[PDB]
Amino acid sequence: LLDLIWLETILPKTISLAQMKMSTTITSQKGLIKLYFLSFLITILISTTLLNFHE
Amino acid sequence: MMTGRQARAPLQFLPDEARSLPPPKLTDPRLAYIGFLGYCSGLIDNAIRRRPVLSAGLHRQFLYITSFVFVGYYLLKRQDYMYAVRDHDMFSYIKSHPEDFPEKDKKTYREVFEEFHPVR
Amino acid sequence: MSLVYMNIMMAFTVSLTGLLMYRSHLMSSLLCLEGMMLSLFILATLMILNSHFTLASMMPIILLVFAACEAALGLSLLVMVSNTYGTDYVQNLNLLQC
Amino acid sequence: MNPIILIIILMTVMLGTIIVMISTHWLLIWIGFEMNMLAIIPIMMKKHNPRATEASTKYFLTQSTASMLLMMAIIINLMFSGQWTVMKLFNPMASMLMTMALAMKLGMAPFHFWVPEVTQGIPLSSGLILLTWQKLAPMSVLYQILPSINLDLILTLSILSITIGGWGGLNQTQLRKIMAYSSIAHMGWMTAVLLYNPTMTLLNLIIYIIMTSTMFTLFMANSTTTTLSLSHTWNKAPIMTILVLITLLSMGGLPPLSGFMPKWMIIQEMTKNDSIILPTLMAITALLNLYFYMRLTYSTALTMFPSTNNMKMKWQFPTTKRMTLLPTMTVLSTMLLPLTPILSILE
Amino acid sequence: ARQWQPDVEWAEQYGGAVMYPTKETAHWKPPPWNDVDPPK
Amino acid sequence: MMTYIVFILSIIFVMGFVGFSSKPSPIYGGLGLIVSGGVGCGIVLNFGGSFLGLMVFLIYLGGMMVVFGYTTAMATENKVVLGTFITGLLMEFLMVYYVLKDKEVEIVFKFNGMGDWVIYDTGDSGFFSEEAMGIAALYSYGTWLVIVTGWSLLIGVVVIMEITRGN
Amino acid sequence: LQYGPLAYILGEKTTKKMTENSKLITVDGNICSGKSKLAKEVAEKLGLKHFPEAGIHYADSTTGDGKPLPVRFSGNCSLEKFYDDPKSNDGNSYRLQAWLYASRLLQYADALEHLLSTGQGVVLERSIYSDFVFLEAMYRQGFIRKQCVDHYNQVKKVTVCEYLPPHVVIYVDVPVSEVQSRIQKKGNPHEMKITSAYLQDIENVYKGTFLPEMSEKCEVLQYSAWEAEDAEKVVEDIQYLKYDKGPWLDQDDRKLHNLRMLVQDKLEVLNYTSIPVFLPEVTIGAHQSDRVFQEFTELPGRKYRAGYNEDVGDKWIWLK
Amino acid sequence: KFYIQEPPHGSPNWLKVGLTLGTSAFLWIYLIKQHNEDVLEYKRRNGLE
Amino acid sequence: MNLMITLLTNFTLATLLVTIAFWLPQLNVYLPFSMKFFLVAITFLLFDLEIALLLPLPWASQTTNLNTMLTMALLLIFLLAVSLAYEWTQKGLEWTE
Ligand SMILES: CCCCCCCCCCCCCCCCCC(=O)OC[C@H](COP(=O)(O)OCCN)OC(=O)CCCCCCCCCCCCCCCCC
Ligand SMILES: Nc1ncnc2c1ncn2[C@@H]1O[C@H](COP(=O)(O)O)[C@@H](O)[C@H]1O
Repeated sequence: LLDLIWLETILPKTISLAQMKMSTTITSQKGLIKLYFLSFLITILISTTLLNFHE
Repeated sequence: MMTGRQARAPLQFLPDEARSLPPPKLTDPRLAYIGFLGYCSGLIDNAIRRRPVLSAGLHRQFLYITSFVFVGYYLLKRQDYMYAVRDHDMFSYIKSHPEDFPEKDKKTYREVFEEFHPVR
Repeated sequence: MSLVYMNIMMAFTVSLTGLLMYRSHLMSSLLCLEGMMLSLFILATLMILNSHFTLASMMPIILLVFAACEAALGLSLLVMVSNTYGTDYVQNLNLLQC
Repeated sequence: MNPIILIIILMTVMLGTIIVMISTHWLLIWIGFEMNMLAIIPIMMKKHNPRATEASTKYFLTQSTASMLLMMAIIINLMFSGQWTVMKLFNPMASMLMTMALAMKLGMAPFHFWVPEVTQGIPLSSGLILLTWQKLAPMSVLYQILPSINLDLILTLSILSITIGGWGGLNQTQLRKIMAYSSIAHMGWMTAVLLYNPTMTLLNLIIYIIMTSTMFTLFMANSTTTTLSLSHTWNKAPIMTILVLITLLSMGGLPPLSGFMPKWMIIQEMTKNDSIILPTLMAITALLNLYFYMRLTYSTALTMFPSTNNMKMKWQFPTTKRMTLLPTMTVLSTMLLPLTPILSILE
Repeated sequence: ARQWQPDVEWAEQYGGAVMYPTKETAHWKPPPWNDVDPPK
Repeated sequence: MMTYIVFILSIIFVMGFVGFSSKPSPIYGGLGLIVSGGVGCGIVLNFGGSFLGLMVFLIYLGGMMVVFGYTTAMATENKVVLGTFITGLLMEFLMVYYVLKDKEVEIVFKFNGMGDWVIYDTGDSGFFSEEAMGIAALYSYGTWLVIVTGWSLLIGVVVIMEITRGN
Repeated sequence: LQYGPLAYILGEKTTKKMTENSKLITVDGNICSGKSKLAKEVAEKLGLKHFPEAGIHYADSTTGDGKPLPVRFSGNCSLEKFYDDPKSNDGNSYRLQAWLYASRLLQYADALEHLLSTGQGVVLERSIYSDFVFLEAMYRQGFIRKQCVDHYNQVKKVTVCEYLPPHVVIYVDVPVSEVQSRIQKKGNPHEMKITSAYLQDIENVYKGTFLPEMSEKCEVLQYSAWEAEDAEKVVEDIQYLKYDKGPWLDQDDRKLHNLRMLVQDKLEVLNYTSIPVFLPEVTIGAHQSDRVFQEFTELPGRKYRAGYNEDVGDKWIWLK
Repeated sequence: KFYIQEPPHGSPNWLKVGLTLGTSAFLWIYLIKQHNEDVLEYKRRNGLE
Repeated sequence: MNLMITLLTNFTLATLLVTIAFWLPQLNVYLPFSMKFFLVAITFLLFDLEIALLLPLPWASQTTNLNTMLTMALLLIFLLAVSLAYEWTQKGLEWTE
């Protein structure tokens, strides 16, 4: 229960599953130039209006 | 940081004031380590081309050692120059700003009260 | 600042959002890119003529020439893309997702 | 390609970057970037297949967009300063636009989306040029404009590049995308130390260029673009597996290797400025990079994958490829940490 | 009793288009070996 | 109204950019960028840039947009476009209405709402156009600029012949 | 190396040496077509270099001392065991076919290297363009699997695309009955186990797939068994060909420079023969791979690069 | 002989061996000359003779 | 101002004549892509940029730096000629020579 399951579950397994899930979200891009430049526009709008990196 | 220091005379690898400094000895252990890195490069060059590693191309191994020692001697000269410039600027700035660097009154431990924490 | 600079900057941002929001054609993206260049030309020119900054009068020409050379390169890329798929649609350029 | 034309085009790539590095006028900076992009487009279309044309088109669009944003930043600087000196910018809007433009040219996140695609689409030698030589000109411009760089912007770009480049390489089996996400994470490390000490920026740039050139030279020497073709290297050239092992352990920043040298010095410069959370989380995020480096070392050097029968023919032929500076680069990418105080030559 | 070395089953996990195939990235095939696509 | 002529031409300039940037078709986009290039030339001519405006006509419109329309005619032969066009038009005329009713606006920078005749110089240049003399100084003072531009154009010829060959 | 970009810049163009007789000629036919002398006869009338047909030990003939290596180091496959047990469990059939395709790829690289460096034409016997007609003839006989054909087509798809086809393809019409008569007169006890359906499949993929697709990219000459006996008629037909097909016409110094740079780098030639497709007929596991590699290194002249072996009498190694 | 084809590195490239040894000897004599000139300049500038 | 009136008059006359020609007879009841054309258009564009560099020469001859001016003018026309010579010898000017 402890040293094959729960002490295995809370530190290494959940960290590994989290990094796997973040890896699959980052690398699930459809290769479309349109969507990447639309993300760049959203980046510039968040930087100007929402983060005030131009002031 | 020190980029305005070497901007009145740009692109000098070793300026003329660097000649006031003692050069690294040829038995500098850093320079011996760089020569060792040249020898390791010569061994890897024999290994990746499937030559006998210690024996083949002793002229090439010696040019590896020689070229690394040659470049590394001047790199160590510039290194020692830049740390000497760092300390020269530090000491001249402390000497020119005494209000920022006062002499702190050193107290002996008969006056210094430290809190005791028992380990029990 | 002066009132025309607002519109030339707004023209740059309009052509910027046109170039950052593709519809289908690569040619429309290249047209928005050269609209960005045109607005940069006009804005540079109005500054340099207003300031009477004489030597920078040759600057927008250089800005024109390089960028039109850039445009030429873009057209050539488009043509090679159009020599692969029959169209210049940006959705055909998705082989590099994997 | 004609070899003379190749030499003239590579000298023009070098000339564009050198013009960026030596010029005092903003128009000549912009001209150096235009010259560099124009000359590097044929290097990407060297082999004439649709993946190279797609990579060159994506590269053209991102670098042209960055070039227009750069020229708008230059023009706003001319409004608010009446001059063209490559120094600090005299408007925060021009500073933001130039930092965005240089981040797009570097492929720093969230403008990172072209770097794995364009790196995958092109040959290994041209991706070597893209990941090493093409960083040099925008980093030099970032070097000179750092009195006007907004701190929150450059640190947001830095941590976003380190996290996204860490998670991006975990999912990859293609070697060029692994090197591209590794590039994104290392550029995040370079920009994070930039406003604190740009000498450590130059140190991280140089050590990154050495290690990345080593890994691309090993990949070219073994003709490997995938993990699974790199796993055949032990049955063909067992020294190359040792070299990719030590170089990948160095790129993970494991001491006593040379790639431990930048990040340590970067932490050494970020804690002097009382930033403790940020280099901590940066170093913990770099364990993602080390994880997929370790994946490649397991598949290549630390285990023996199954080979094919036709490999026995390749045992009869030696590597005639010019593995230019590969032993020197392998030694410098691994054994340089005892010479860590040499970094002062970059001051 | 000799040392375990990776089998075909171990090695096939490193030959996919991605490392962790999800529902979205399941139609992805690996790229060609010489990186040349047919001209269609 | 005539004291605002550079402003009116700049309004027509932004309207043309909203025209082609909404991207109806690359041929109508080419037409919108042509009309925009003409009115931007008119702006440049009204700040006294005769040679630079004629470079917009000769080189941008007569040289480059000709090649754009040519390549478009060789390659080619909505609701999003119309909504995007009316969106950009309403944003631009709200800018006009604000900066005319207030004589000041601040989108990102502060902008005066007076006629842009006010900023001009009140003297003369004698027997030369200053803009013509600064462009003429490309051969006397702009030696390095001539070198890097001509080398980039020669490399541009070589690069186009490399990538369009397919071999 | 000897040839590179520098030698191309310093004047060495291959169209200076590309004369009218610089022709790559491939002679084709069934298993006992008797083409093997015909090829040699053509190579002694047109003055061309004859390459014999690449077997299992062609790479052995080009490397080392030129002598054939033991079969565990080259091939790991047997033609005679293919003739004995074609449907065998160990996968000898496709392993033999894949090794022979790699051998013919190496031979075609050698032939193009000789042609592009010397300007002398080469007569080959069953190049890489005709290797597949055995593959399908095995697959139609149930000798190999569909997965083996898929592996072969992947390797061929990424290797044969890099080369130019031959100028002349000579084919020898010999029927299956005459093939079997010459097999029974040959006396090889393994080769007399070839079925009729396998020879008929070889002839069918010759006449229905190979010769139609080579009729567009080059010039196919096709002779029967008796009119191929006169070499003078064949050489007369070759010397009066009007070469107007195939990609040899649009070969300048740059394309042929790139081709010569390819065909002199033999690991780059043989790169995609070992693609990581884990097919059970060609996959060697790590213990056998390690053991056979370390036994290969202990062969004489094989431990180091060729000029660096003291055991075969290489001198001045400390200055090399 | 042993080999069926003459290897590229069967005989030593005597031009390249000569250039190698000459360049290495030149770098050593230039390094020792530089070091002696540097210690002499150090002793002259700091007055230790 | 007179120029704007003249342009408006020419445009008005042209639009009036086109409107007549499209609506006076209304009273009665009654390609594969060619790489060669793209290459000649791009060669036009590149040489047109080189011409744009050459256009301030009648003003540039008025300088007091005439050795430098003459050197750079001859160098620009020479680089236009080298562009033409490279276009010639690499078969770029072929089948529309
Ligand atoms: C303050 C800093 C200022 C700047 C300092 C200096 C920065 C240096 C940046 C290095 C970037 C090097 C990029 C590579 C060289 C450029 C041209 C090129 O790619 O040549 C490689 C060439 C191409 O071969 P190719 O025929 O195209 O291959 C296809 C298959 N036949 O041939 C090959 O592919 C042969 C294979 C080996 C090639 C290895 C090349 C290594 C070069 C980098 C050395 C390490 C970096 C320099 C030292 C540190 C400097 C920071
Ligand atoms: N799949 C195959 N089956 C039989 N023979 C083959 C095969 N592939 C190549 N060959 C060769 O073709 C030869 C028959 O032609 P020949 O050289 O005229 O006897 C055999 O001796 C083999 O060397």
